[PDB]
Formats: sequence, structure tokens, C-alpha cells
Amino acid sequence: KNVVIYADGVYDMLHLGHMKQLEQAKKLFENTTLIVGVTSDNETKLFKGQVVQTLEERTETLKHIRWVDEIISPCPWVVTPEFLEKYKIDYVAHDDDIYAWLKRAGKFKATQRTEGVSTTDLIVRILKNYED
Amino acid sequence: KNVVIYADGVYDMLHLGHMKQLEQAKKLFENTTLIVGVTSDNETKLFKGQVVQTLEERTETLKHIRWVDEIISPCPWVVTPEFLEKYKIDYVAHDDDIYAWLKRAGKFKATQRTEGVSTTDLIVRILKNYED
Ligand SMILES: C[N+](C)(C)CCOP(=O)(O)O
Ligand SMILES: C[N+](C)(C)CCOP(=O)(O)O
Repeated sequence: KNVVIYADGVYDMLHLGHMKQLEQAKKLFENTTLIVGVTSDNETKLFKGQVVQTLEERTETLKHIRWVDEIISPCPWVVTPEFLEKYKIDYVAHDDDIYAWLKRAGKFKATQRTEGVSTTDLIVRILKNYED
Repeated sequence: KNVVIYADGVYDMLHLGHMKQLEQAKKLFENTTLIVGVTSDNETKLFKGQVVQTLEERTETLKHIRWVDEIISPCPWVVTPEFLEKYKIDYVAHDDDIYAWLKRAGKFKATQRTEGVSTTDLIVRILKNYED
């Protein structure tokens, strides 16, 4: 039976860390639909910080990712129970409390980040490790 | 009938431009297997220039790309006719002469780059457009 997974995020400058997280969410059960929510520029800036890529750029890259079945772009900043019913979502997948209500309901699936793999760190790599 | 497509490249700091190129190669015919060749650190440096990501890092990202069916990593720097027979490749897909022999044989499929979308340009974006 197919299980609908929802993974929201900014997905700015998508890197191997994001990709492994999406893979993990896609693979939480044998048969899934992975829906990915991409947060708006305005709300990301307002609640998180400056985004490098636009909503359109962040959404267009996700389309090329193997694990992504459906995209909600933009997505709401805060998951609600109405949202879960509206899109028939069985589990919310996110790094790990604003998610307590999901955990209480049995609908939270923790996914893990990967340190050091970010695009930021790859410029930091060529810096210090060259041009001195 | 399934058509085997071979697309080689450095695939350093994979960006939307690479992804659209891979999509294009994957979609050259109705049914394909897209094999992607990832060039070695040594030969890339020797023939092209410094690479940011290692062979392993460049190969691991490609695994997450929807369009990629198989990966040869590392791949030879120069395609040969023996290589085509060894992997049963029907067409080489590459941006557009070292490919004249492929074109002469009917086995070359040009794919297009996309300007401005590169990770280099996205740091250039936040620079000049901020921290002044
Ligand atoms: C924006 N949000 C509150 C829905 C989730 C935060 O997303 P990220 O912090 O995993 O990018
Ligand atoms: C390395 N090569 C000669 C096989 C193809 C060059 O690859 P790219 O220049 O498309 O990255």
C-alpha cells in the first residue's frame, strides 16, 4: 500500500546532504509518494534568513532529483493538520518542538542531515586550500 | 527498442545546467539507458583544469539524479570505438573536432549547456549583490 511522505524545506543550493535526506524520506516505506514542499522566498527570509536561489531556481533543481515524486511550491511555512488532510499525507519527514504534535500523532519521521557537504563548504574548500 | 546513450563529463559542482543536459540525453529517444561517465581527478586536472570535488564526490551526487541510469566512474578521458563496443553504446551525447569520428558514424547527439546557472555564478550573485 502506497504511503504519502511530505518533506518540506528551503532546499537552497541543493547539495549531497539534501539529496541523502530526500532519499531517506523516499525510502521510509516500501511504496511511497514523496511530496516535497519548497518554502517561499519571503517567509524563508522572514523566519530563517537570506536565501541565495529564488523559489523558482530551488524548485527547478528538485525536479531533477530521483527521489522526488511531487512538489508543492511554494509550500506553507508551518504544517497544519488541515494540510495533512488536504494532500492526504501520512507522514512528515524532517530533520529533528514544533513537530511534537506530529510525533504525538505517529506521523513524524526523522531524517538526518549530512555535515560538511554543503556548497558553502566547497567554496571554503578551494579557499584556505588555495589562493592561500 | 532500448537505446544506450553515453554522456561523459567532469560533473564538478553539479548544477541545473548539468541536470538539463542529462535530461536532454536521457530523452533523446523514447526508451533509453543513460550511462554517465565521470572523468578522473588526475586527467581532468591534466587536460582541463583544477576540479573542486573529488571523483567520489562528483560520482555520489550523480547517483541522485533522476535521468542517470548507470555510471562509469572513472571513465576514460577519450572515447574510443572499442569503448562503444565494450559498453554497447549507441550514441555519445555531449556539448558540441574530437567528435567528428562519432558524427561521421551517426553516433553523436549534441546536447546544450545552460549559461549563468553555475555554482560559481551563485557565489558571484551573493557577491556584488551583497556584502557590496
Ligand atoms: C520551513 N519549514 C518551517 C516548513 C521547515 C524548515 O525547513 P529546513 O530548515 O529543513 O530548510
Ligand atoms: C573529459 N571528456 C574529454 C571525456 C569530455 C569533457 O567533459 P565536459 O568538458 O563536458 O565536463
